[PDB]
Amino acid sequence: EVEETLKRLQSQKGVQGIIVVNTEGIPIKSTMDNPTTTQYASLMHSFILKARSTVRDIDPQNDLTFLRIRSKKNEIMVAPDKDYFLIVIQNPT
Amino acid sequence: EVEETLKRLQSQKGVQGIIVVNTEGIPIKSTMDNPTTTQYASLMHSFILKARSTVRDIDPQNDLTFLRIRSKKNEIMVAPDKDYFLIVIQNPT
Amino acid sequence: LTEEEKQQILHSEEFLSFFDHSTRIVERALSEQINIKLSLNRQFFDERWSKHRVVSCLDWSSQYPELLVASYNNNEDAPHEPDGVALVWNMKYKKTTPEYVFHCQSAVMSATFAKFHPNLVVGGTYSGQIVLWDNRSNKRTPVQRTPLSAAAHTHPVYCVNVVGTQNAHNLISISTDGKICSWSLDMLSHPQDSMELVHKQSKAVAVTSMSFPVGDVNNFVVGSEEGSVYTACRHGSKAGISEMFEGHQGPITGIHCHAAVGAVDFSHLFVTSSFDWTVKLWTTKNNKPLYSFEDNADYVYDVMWSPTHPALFACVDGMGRLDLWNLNNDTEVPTASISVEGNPALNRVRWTHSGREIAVGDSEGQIVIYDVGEQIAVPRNDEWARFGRTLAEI
Amino acid sequence: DGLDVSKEGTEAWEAAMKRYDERIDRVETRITARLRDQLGTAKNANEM
Repeated sequence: EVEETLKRLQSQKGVQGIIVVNTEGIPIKSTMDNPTTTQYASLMHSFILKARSTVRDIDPQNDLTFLRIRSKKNEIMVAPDKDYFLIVIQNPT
Repeated sequence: EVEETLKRLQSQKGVQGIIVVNTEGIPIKSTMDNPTTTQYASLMHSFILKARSTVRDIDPQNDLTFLRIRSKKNEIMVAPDKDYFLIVIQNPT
Repeated sequence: LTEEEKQQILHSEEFLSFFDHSTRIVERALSEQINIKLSLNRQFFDERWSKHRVVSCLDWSSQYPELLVASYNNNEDAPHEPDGVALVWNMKYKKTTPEYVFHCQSAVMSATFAKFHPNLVVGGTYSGQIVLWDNRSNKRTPVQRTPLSAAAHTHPVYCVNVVGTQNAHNLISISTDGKICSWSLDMLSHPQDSMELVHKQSKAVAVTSMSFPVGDVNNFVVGSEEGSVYTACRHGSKAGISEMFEGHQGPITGIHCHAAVGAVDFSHLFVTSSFDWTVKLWTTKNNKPLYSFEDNADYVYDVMWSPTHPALFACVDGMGRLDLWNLNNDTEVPTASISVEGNPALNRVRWTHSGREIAVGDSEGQIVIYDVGEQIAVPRNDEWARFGRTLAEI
Repeated sequence: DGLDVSKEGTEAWEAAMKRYDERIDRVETRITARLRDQLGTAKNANEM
């Protein structure tokens, strides 16, 4: 399913915007607008590829299955396994 | 006090005291094997700087103090203040 | 840059914000959640180096609990084949062959790991020379060999070990003649300290067993071939035999002090194994053996305490069965007792330093690794109190 | 019975004793039955 998944992931905290990204970056889906979704998701994909390289540097068999950034102004969530790259925009709290 | 911070951080699970990495990529404190921690400290500095650039691309007023680098073996708690990058090795459970 | 200005910048007092950040991240990261019986354990039997060649002694490495040294002494199938072979067998991975193989010209019959050197194996042979084996070298011949002088041991030697702190070690070895001597683990060309054990004038001791108490190195207990156990002080004014014990009318085939710590001390207690199936749970403080467990027609060959259980210990038997006596559970029947196939004469038992597994010797060289149930292996906090109460019974 | 001096009290105590021994012999029968059903193995220790 698609719509039910997005609805349940959004309504759990009233998330500002989430799209499903089953491909390596460059997603065509949108939740508030095309640019802020697509370009930022591609940048997230690049940075999580770098983070995967970082976690493989210490030991190659390690993989990053969970990642969250909670700064003073936003919270970003992504749980990549092989191609499932999640995006969450949320207040820091 | 430095010793108070040492004893408070070592209380956390899977943490050997406290180790802090400066901007030059070397840990200001010595707690484990020096070459591995120095190389992986250069790596954390590299990708946290790239994450800082990434966030400043769209959020030029945000600051980075929280990151959950967790794998199937351990979680890494990297937290930069201005220069002193706080790093904690912690078991996921 | 270098590691000097970091000290002054740390002593510099701009660290209030850094401490606040550290406290905040630690307090936020405090919460942690999740994302989503006696058994034959293993076997060890060489064929090239274990055709017959009965087992003599075993040990576990303190630094590497996965390592065990075997010692096969007798050579009768062929004079040309190796006389004494020492085999080290690993626990981490299962192999049909020992991890390393060692030879001595004479018949190696007593061996132990080295505490100071984590890559060295020392063993005693039938000739009475102390035999070294540095695993770094690729040669099967002994690395360092003590001379066959009257100063050193000239009779067969059974008890060889290294004790003391990491910075203070002494290679205590005693032969059948009754002589004790210490050596430095790096230099064995000369005996650093040696004197023959002797009781009341003109009475030598036919030494065949010894065990240092946990912690203490200055005093210990020695098992004699004449069935009479003695306690000796390693160093001091009273260096020598200090206790006459009736023991048993059978020669002592093993001895061990208490091997548990954490509650009320029991190190004064010790276990002796005679030649007539008479094990004596018994303390050095008392002169009377506290109990005299008796059964069977055969007899023990060794008795070893549990490194973790203050009540359980293992026993050897000649017809191939290994029994466990948990005194708190019972004092009349072995708590666990099974027999290995082929009813062979087991000769050595050595508890793993973890205490979760027990190794046994054999009359044919096939080392059998035995695992035990969890309920019988780990003791409890009340186990020590129950052990004290049972001792207080008589 | 206690500090009672009457010898008829002693006879009543004797009746109490024979009833006590009736229970005692019942216990004897119980423990001997538990004995024999556990016997026949061998001579050593818990067997005999």
